[PDB]
Amino acid sequence: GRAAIGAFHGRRLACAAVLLAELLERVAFYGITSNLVLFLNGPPDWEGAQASQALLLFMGITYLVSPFGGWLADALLGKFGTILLSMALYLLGMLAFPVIAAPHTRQGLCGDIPLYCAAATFVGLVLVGLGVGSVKANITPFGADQVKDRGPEATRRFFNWFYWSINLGAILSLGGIAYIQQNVSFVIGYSIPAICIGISFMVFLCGQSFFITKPPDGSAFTDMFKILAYSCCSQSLFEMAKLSRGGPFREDKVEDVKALVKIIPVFLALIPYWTVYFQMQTTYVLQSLHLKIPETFPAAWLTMFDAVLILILIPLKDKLVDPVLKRNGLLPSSLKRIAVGMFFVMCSAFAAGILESNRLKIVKVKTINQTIGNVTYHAADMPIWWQIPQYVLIGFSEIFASIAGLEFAYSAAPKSMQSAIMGLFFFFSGIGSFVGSGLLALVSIKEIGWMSNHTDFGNINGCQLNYYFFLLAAIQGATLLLFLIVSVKYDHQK
Amino acid sequence: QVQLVESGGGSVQAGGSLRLSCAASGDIETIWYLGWFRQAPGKEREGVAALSTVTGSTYYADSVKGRFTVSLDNAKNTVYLQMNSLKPEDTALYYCAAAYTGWMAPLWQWVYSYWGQGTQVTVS
Amino acid sequence: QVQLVESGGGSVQAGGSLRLSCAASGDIETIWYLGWFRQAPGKEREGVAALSTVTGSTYYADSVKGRFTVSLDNAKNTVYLQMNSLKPEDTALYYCAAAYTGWMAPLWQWVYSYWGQGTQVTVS
Repeated sequence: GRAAIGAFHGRRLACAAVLLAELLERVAFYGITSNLVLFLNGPPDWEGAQASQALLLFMGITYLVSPFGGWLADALLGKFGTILLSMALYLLGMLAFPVIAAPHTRQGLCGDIPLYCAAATFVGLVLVGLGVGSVKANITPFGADQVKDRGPEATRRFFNWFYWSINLGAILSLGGIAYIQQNVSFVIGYSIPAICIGISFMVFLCGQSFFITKPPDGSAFTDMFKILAYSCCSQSLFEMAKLSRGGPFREDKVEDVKALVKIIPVFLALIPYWTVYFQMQTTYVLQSLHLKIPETFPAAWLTMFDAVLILILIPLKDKLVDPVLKRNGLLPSSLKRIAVGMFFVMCSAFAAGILESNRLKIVKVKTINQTIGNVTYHAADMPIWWQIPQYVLIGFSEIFASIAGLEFAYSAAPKSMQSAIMGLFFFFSGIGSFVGSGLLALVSIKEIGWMSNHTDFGNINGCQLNYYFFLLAAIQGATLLLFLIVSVKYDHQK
Repeated sequence: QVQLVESGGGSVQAGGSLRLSCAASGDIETIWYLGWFRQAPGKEREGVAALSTVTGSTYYADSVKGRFTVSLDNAKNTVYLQMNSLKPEDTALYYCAAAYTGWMAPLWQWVYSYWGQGTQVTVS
Repeated sequence: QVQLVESGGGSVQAGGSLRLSCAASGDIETIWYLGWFRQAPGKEREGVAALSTVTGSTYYADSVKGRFTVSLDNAKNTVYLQMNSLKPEDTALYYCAAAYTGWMAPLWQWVYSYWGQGTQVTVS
């Protein structure tokens, strides 16, 4: 991959470009995702339900185009060619929003003023939805291939600093751009995300000589499908396909097929992990609005509570906790780090159950009204800083489980399908988000009504969020027991 | 530490051409720029050509631009310098040097750290 | 890159039988399906039967079921199309083709890539 001379400098300019093209591809994803519903409910007039459904369709495309944005990378174009293609759409879609916001050109694109603009928003969102679902499956294996020459020790040290750079785009975008959008303007606010992705396309292209790339091999999939047809239409059942067993196929080819049959059961065991992890991202923010916020205030800053620890725990975990666990033989595998990470998610949901339970006690005595993001909430008279204990326990769960889920998906996939297997990883995380979104509605049915009284921008004091968190912990203690069963069988047969 | 050995030097008449070779050894995974320097008697040492081992983007001096070629052989870890239509003025000792960081002013000697014995070329 | 050689063409009367064979010269691998297409003069092309080289499943056209048989011979690498109870409506030109993908449609003509010269068969 790299010549002997100058190797050290050739993998610091190949990991500086990949890590500086994920900080800028991410600072332009929270620029559009963060203050979207607020933007649409402006003087010029979507409703509460309509505005959100554009932010739920936009995310749906992001998860559902990863596996198909990976198959395209390992069959036709390759990881480098397809990332440049994706960032072209990502930029092309991102140019609709500045035009829509600007009163000068808003009429031309949206159309005649209603003396709305649904056509330009969806064409803008779909293209951005395609760009972020295909860049997100091809930069993660492409980044870690630069340093793979130095063994698994160097691959792990990459995903530590590839996840500290994605979380440095949340703090930079949810903090900087969000403030500019609400207060300064929306033409300026939505123009920085379009410029940021412009630089990412150029920095990635300019560093074309540092990267080490491999030509696509389309015959990997064509053979793989045939193996399935032969086995299903005719010891694991894939053994027959080998020549040694009388089948008409090679030996190593059948090995790749048997590698996908074993990886898949592990991914299906993480759907309960994502479900009880995207619900704590959403329900926590609802709880914070109902606590005494210290004495406008963008509603985005309430979301970066946990992306300011992952910014200060990874440097600590990458220089003080990793080496200590290395010299001692204590936790080498990657499916043993995930099972540890799924334990702090259990204690985090349970921790927030006690905080909420006492909070409902206070409101019955007295409440203090406050306004956040132009609406009013009946917050309790308890400081928001009581919510630190439930966010630290999530700072330790996005270090053992988010950074070890990527490492396992990459290091346990055939070398001919390393983008279609990170693509699936990010598609089974979508199945996780939408399973939970259905779980919230179920528990909010008239029969149970633990959150029936809740509505858009609605008070939750009448609701009972206390019981909901305990349910998240219960469904997270069950999966932890299950994931140990499947994890043990995977390593045993490995 | 790194070590360099020059070779290919000699004495030729006007219009000659030589392929100076300068092999490198040691921990050769931390070398960014390689170059060649001329030091005529009574004059301060001056650069001739420089090369990058990570991108291949060469460099040259206006004094000798258009007639010198510098390349690398990753297989042999050796750099070859070619001179076309030599002149008596260029007659002087030559060196090859490495540098762990030289992306600014690669032709200035103070950037480089490692150095070799050097070779002498005579043109008349 | 792949070429198919036809053979066995001929003409017979009503109630006769024939054994058509179409050989192949391209890569034995990289081929998933083989099919036979019958097209009368000045008439739209239509498919007769298809055969898969990995499973062996046969998809005989609904309009010619029960009167034509197709088999594969790996040793000879040349498929055969046995025919019986020939009728005048079968009088037409015949084509054999391969493809790199047939899990979509085994009979639709808009899938096969490589084609052959074809052979004319007349039934009186």
